Amino acid sequence: EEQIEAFKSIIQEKTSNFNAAISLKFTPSLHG
Amino acid sequence: INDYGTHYITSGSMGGIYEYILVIDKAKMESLGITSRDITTCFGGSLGIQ
Ligand SMILES: *[C@@H]1O[C@H](CO)[C@@H](O)[C@H](O)[C@H]1NC(C)=O
Repeated sequence: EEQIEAFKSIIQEKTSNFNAAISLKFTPSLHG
Repeated sequence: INDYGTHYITSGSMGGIYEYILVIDKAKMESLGITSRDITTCFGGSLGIQ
């Protein structure tokens, strides 16, 4: 009698996030 | 010699013979191997200047 078994499992994940919060406000009539 | 043999009978027993033999051989070999490895890397950076 002969018997053999083989199991394999692989999982891959890669997150990514990139904020950008930049504001401009200027007032010395003139306004910005 | 070939016609009359190399030896002759001087004595013995004329009875029956019963020889029983029960040879049994059994072998079993098992080998199991499991290997699992997991890795995780997580890194982030925030830089703000105003
Ligand atoms: C934005 O900033 C927050 C807090 O620092 C962070 O958790 C997030 O991963 C960033 N990126 C996004 C929301 O896409």
